[PDB]
Amino acid sequence: MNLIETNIMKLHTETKKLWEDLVHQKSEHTTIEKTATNLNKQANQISIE
Amino acid sequence: KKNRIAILSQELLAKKQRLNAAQKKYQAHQVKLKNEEIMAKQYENDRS
Repeated sequence: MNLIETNIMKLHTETKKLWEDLVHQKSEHTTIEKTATNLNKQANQISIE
Repeated sequence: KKNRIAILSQELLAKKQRLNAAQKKYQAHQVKLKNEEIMAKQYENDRS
């Protein structure tokens, strides 16, 4: 039981680490997408002009 | 001694089950991270 719970806690800690990494990269990519879209819209109105 | 031993054995079963659940969640979210980082590469390219 002791060693099973050892593996349990190792897995849980690494899983929480990875969930935080998930949130991190998700926000990174959301901001990247918004920047790209704004740049493209600038391009488009530049094209109308 | 036998009573306590049997209790410990069934609690062993439960702990093994929960360990396997932890492994499942860990590996699934690991796959998720792989996919998300691929997507990250793609969208950085696209913003460029």
